[PDB]
Amino acid sequence: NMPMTERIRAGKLFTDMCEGLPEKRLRGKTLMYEFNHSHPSEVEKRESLIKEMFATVGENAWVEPPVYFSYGSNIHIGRNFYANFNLTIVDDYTVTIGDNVLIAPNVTLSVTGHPVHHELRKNGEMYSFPITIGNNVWIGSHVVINPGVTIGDNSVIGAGSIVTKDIPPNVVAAGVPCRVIREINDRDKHYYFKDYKVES
Amino acid sequence: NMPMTERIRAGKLFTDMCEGLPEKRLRGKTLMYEFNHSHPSEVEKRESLIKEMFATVGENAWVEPPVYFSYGSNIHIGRNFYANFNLTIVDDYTVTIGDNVLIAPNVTLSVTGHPVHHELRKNGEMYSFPITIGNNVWIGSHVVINPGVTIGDNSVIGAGSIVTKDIPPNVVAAGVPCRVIREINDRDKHYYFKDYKVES
Amino acid sequence: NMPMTERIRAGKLFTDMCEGLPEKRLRGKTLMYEFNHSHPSEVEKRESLIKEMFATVGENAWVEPPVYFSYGSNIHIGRNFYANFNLTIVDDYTVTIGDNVLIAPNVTLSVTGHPVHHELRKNGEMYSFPITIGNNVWIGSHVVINPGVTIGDNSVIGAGSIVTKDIPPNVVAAGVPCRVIREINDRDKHYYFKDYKVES
Ligand SMILES: CC(C)(COP(=O)(O)OP(=O)(O)OC[C@H]1O[C@@H](n2cnc3c(N)ncnc32)[C@H](O)[C@@H]1OP(=O)(O)O)[C@@H](O)C(=O)NCCC(=O)NCCS
Ligand SMILES: CC(C)(COP(=O)(O)OP(=O)(O)OC[C@H]1O[C@@H](n2cnc3c(N)ncnc32)[C@H](O)[C@@H]1OP(=O)(O)O)[C@@H](O)C(=O)NCCC(=O)NCCS
Ligand SMILES: CC(C)(COP(=O)(O)OP(=O)(O)OC[C@H]1O[C@@H](n2cnc3c(N)ncnc32)[C@H](O)[C@@H]1OP(=O)(O)O)[C@@H](O)C(=O)NCCC(=O)NCCS
Repeated sequence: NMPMTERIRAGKLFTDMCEGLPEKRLRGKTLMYEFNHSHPSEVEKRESLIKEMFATVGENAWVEPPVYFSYGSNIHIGRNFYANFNLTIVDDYTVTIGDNVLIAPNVTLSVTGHPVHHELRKNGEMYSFPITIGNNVWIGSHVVINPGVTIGDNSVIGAGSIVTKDIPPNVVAAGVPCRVIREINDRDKHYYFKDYKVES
Repeated sequence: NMPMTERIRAGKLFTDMCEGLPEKRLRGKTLMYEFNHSHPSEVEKRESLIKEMFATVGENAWVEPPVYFSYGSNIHIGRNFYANFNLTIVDDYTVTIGDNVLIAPNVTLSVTGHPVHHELRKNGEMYSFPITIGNNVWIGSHVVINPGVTIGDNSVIGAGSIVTKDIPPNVVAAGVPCRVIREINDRDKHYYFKDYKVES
Repeated sequence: NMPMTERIRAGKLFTDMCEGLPEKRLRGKTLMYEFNHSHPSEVEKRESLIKEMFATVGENAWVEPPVYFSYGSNIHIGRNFYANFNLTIVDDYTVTIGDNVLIAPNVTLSVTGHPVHHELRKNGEMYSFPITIGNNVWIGSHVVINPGVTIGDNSVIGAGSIVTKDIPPNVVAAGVPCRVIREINDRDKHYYFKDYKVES
């Protein structure tokens, strides 16, 4: 006897078929549908749905439909946020993105997991831990960010990464599981790609 | 002497632009279309389309649109099935899923593949080997399951896994390619995440 | 610096909010919307759009909706092209696909990337390097192909690989990051999958 809602915040196992959760979900997923199916020319429309879908959205935010979430109202986005096609966020709990964050296509964030033992999840039980994307972070394509992960500022996450651990700031991380490939140093102020110098 | 119908069943190479296959594909993608572009409030309709779309569906099935498949009628689902956003199932041949199966967002299932040799696929020839998912299986995000793969009951597939070989029951598997990581023991019956236990 | 469209062609850092780039994108995303939302029965309309969406498309092209791209007009496709669901192509610059190329579902092609050093991207500045996919290439599901990569003729990219470097022709590459597994020999002329021969 503890409201599901309060079990989420406590990191306890819960289910979401009650206490107004389903109604919340239908509100968000309703806005999601008119965004996702809006005509590319309906820019103002899209512009308001964004402010509308997420609990928090800074200025100069852009999201290439389609976009997917469970609620929408648990996603708090910062300034100048760009997200490319198919950004999926399972926001059963807090998801926070800093400023000037760039998100490539087909990225997946999820504060939710299921107990490994199929007996702790007989009724699709879940747990939720907040994700936190720092400022000036860049996430490559097909990246997956798992429950309770924090990505430090100005860091980069390579395409295909499966982030399962916290990622410090100022690094470059990649792999399955995602691991720190390396620190970003002055050479990166000159070389922006493979063998290409900033001064051509 | 053997139709393409019999070739698929036999595991032999084939092509699907005859024997009514194309027309079969159209019927399924038509219901698929209606399902994928349905309003979140069209609850009844969504439920009826599901029992329509797939060959078999057990009680309490839930698929979060959009869903993608080739025929849909080659897929058999057990009971209490929950698939999140963008489940993709290339079912040129039979796909069987058990009960209490949980599928995270952006998961691709595929019974189909193509000869490695470009000489064998001059006309895009393929082979199809059924996929079999046990009961109480949980599949992480961005996981891909290749042709003829069998996942043993109660097993867990970590996010981003690329499954090319059969997974035994009662295991936690992950990686690229997927490798059995450990056995699911009774220590999992208390712990569900890092160091979070369960009390009375 | 110098004009934005030039920086592109020169592999220099650029932003795309001028020189008519946004409008160019709107026509693209417009034809894209018309394609993605078409009905499975509207085959003739789907074919006109294919020819209209991309710069060049050889005969026999088939693209299963939905398909995603930035401009569309920066894509050149050969002949007997086949792409399954959710092909995403960030064609900020040229993307060339040869003949008899088969693409599995959920593949992402991006000629664009961002300077890893945040100071070099304050205004989400990016670079773009063409992508060249040879003839008779087969790309598996959930593959990601990064900027300026060349996939040789007759090669195969396993499901889930993250292709960061060029792939030689006649090989089988897979992995994160993608690495050459072996060369396509003549045994591949008999065995097409795990242990199945052609005549026996
Ligand atoms: C992360 C990235 C920018 C490269 O990091 P970088 O330091 O400048 O690149 P490097 O090639 O020097 O990386 C060094 C090593 O890491 C490997 N590596 C790079 N990216 C990797 C990735 N995503 N996953 C795994 N390994 C990766 C390289 O293959 C290389 O191998 P080696 O050490 O054996 O030689 C690039 O790999 C990438 O993924 N970009 C994302 C592109 C994208 O998704 N764009 C979308 C546009 S919005
Ligand atoms: C599979 C999963 C549950 C972890 O298994 P677990 O046994 O409880 O986790 P562990 O951290 O103890 O795993 C042990 C090792 O495997 C690695 N690992 C875990 N998941 C991995 C994955 N998906 N791919 C590759 N490696 C993985 C860990 O990084 C760790 O590395 P180490 O041995 O060097 O220390 C987790 O990785 C995962 O993928 N969860 C899915 C969440 C999700 O998709 N939720 C959405 C539901 S709607
Ligand atoms: C690439 C592919 C055809 C297999 O290559 P193949 O030579 O005939 O297969 P093999 O099993 O002999 O490959 C050898 C090794 O590479 C590994 N491997 C195969 N595919 C891999 C992949 N995609 N990523 C990483 N490793 C892979 C195998 O696990 C194996 O491991 P081992 O050397 O320890 O034994 C297959 O893995 C694949 O990815 N097919 C794509 C299927 C798909 O997406 N189809 C949809 C089409 S509509």
